[PDB]
Amino acid sequence: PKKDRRFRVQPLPSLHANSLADDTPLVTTTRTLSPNFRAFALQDGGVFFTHPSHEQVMRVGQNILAEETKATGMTSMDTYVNSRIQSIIAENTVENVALSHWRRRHMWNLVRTHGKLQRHWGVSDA
Amino acid sequence: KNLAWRPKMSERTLEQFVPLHLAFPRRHPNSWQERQFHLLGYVKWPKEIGFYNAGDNFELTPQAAYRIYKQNCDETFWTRLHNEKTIIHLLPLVEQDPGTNMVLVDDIFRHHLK
Amino acid sequence: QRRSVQGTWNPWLWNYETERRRTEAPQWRRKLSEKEWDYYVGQYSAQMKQEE
Amino acid sequence: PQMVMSRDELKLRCEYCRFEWIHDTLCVRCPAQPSHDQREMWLHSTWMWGKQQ
Amino acid sequence: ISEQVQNRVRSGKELVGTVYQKARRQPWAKYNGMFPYDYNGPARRPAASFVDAPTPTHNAEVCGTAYA
Amino acid sequence: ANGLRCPDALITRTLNPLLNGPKFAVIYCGNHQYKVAVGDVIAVQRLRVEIGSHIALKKVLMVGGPRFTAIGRPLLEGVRVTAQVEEQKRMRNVVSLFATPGRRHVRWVDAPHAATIIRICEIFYSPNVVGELDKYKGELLETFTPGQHTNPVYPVDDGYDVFRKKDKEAMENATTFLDLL
Amino acid sequence: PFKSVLRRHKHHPEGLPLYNDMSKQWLCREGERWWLLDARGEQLPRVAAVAAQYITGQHRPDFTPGMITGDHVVIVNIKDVVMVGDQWIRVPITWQTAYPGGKYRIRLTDMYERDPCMLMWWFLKDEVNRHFVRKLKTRIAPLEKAWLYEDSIHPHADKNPRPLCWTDPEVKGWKYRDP
Amino acid sequence: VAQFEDRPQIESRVAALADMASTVSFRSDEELLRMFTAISAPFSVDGRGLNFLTVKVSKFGRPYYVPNSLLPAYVNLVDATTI
Ligand SMILES: [Zn+2]
Repeated sequence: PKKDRRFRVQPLPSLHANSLADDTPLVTTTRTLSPNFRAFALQDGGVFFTHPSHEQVMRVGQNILAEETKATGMTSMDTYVNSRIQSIIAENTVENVALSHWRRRHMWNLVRTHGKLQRHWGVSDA
Repeated sequence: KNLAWRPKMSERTLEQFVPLHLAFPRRHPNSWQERQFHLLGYVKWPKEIGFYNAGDNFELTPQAAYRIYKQNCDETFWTRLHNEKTIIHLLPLVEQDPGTNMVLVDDIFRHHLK
Repeated sequence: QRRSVQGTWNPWLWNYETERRRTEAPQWRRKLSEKEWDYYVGQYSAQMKQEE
Repeated sequence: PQMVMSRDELKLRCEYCRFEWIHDTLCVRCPAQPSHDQREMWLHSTWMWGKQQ
Repeated sequence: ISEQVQNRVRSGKELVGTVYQKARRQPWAKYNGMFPYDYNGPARRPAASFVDAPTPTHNAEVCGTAYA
Repeated sequence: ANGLRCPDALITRTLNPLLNGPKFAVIYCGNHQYKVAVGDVIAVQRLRVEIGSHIALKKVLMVGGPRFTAIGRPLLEGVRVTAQVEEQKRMRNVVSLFATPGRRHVRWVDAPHAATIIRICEIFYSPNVVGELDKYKGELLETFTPGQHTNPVYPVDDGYDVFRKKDKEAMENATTFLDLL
Repeated sequence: PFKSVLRRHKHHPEGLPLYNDMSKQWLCREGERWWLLDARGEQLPRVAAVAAQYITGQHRPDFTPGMITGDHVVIVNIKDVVMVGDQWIRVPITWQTAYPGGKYRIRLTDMYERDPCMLMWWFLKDEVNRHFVRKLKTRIAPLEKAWLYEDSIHPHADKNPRPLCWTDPEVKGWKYRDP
Repeated sequence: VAQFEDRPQIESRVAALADMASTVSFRSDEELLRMFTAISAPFSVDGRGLNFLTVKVSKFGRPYYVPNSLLPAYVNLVDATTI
């Protein structure tokens, strides 16, 4: 017999017995974007939800981030995060290469050396 | 034999160092604070009515206290100390506007005297 | 092959949401109306009365 | 001091004898005639879990 | 309530007004040990509720520090 | 796609542009549920169907776009999911080997898992909507207006709880846009 | 063989790598966010659990066991962390050194004397090892994503740690059950 | 700077640095600019900045790498600058 190593779900707030009564679902989700999910009733008995798209939700996130960072300014992490929200809203594709790669290859723009060997945007035969 | 962990001292010597009345690494979590507030029969009041100020003391608001008076003027349990306590509660109002709060003090005064 | 029509979950889409309440809050610090004054002072005087 | 089996087996033998608490362990102390001292037998004042059950 | 009852009832057992105080303060002498509510938490009592309170007009307005 | 249909006109003109663009479906097939896109390829358990045939799939659990989501209680009507049988083949062998330590008996059981490999062509959806549905209070809302939130949503700070953990103040006061306008 | 015999060791001067700075197939730092966990008043073990799951990467929907992607948790105020009742005085910390005399039985109070930080590190160790033991890289790599600061002063202002708002659902105090 | 460039050998590099780290406070601003210019010569942004490696120590299982005297030379330059 071995100790069980499968992953355990986190404990969840205990009910006050109000949940036992019918017409009161025991899932409580009342959240920021909640009012935007509009419920419609199909003829089937199924439902129909109307929701804002991916980039709209992320744009809302971006607005909240900018609005919290207007006061104290934007920290480096905030910078990187805003950059990524801004990229993933406009994505149109999938990104398979590390974000740092472009910076690592373009580092020569940042740190300039002496002018004997100094590298420019054109180099050869000059 | 690390001596930072298992020092060379007997347990007889060392058992005086075991804290049995322990103070700082506290035993009461935050989640309990509210619960132990409720079992003592205390009630949360809105800011007008009163509050627990910097020394964690429950101070009753002036203009709140005067209303408690004007409800309880003639009550059987209302003793003569309650009157002077009410008046004591009215003092900052007495200073910052003496014209309209000395009338209150005089109301309590006349009512007490009768 | 793997495909998302709406989009893939990224850590930042649901991040900036906070928990909300169904019906609006009876704020602790608020200017009490007159009916409110009377009711609350009624309550305090009630418990003070039974105690004393 | 002699260790009684439980609290019921604990009696006050003299005029000056008292009930006292040794850290949640009930005991009897006489400032005169110390041979009258009685402890309720119970856990040590300092015990860990693996060390003492 | 009980301590107020102890105060306003007559002094037959113990000294009032005197500086002696026959029963001396001995916090260290008392029980040192943990009760089950020291582990499992303070016992649950019904949350103190306000029935039929009038609706909060001026819920948007902030209370001024009432020192005035 | 034949468009959504309702006895109310405003709701129809509102949700008409909502159904345009790529749709994903959730499909029950041979006790396996599938997330299904337009150009996606699935391997379902073996269907008896000629190769290169043209198939509609009956059991459809959920259909959604970038914009709308239709959650079928147990199943949906109106959904047209048209796929195309591409292959029928047995997939990579799972060799099971059974040997009892006491007995000299060894059993080699090959399980190539037979499968029908399916490419998908269309996903069309044409619901019949009854009305707007109030979700906090259970009702069918009679009148529909897009501009007003069906259920407005309120922030949590009473001031009543001292030990309520404070998330940053811009997260706690944030009001969300009107989507249907 | 695949995994080499010549292995990086603690006595070997090359030293032991830090997984935060390491670049490896199973280490993804791109999509992480920084959290701030105030430990005032919260029970040590619970804090250990929550921190363990943000750190491990289990709080994400896309979490995969072999792919270690965590969030950095800055655990502030280790000194104010509350252990219920007699437990500070009664809860053991046991380890066995391989040498004559294989028992160190050491009270929480003593560990708290030496470092408060080591207590949180200990219970983090436990809550991470509860699901990952059998591979060293899966045990050790998450733990470096904890930043344990025993009061309200931390270097990390630049990462803008978002206050992690968490209330423990468990009503009763923590219970030491270890065979 | 002349000693640094004209005799490229390791010991003259160290010998240059030990002098120009002794004298940091006792020179002006531009005199420092020519210094750092002269010193920044054998460095490529792409390349590892400070690695000067001489001895491979195979003593243990995985080979150890030992630098030469240039490392603490440059570092001593930076610490003098710090003072
Ligand atoms: Zn005796």
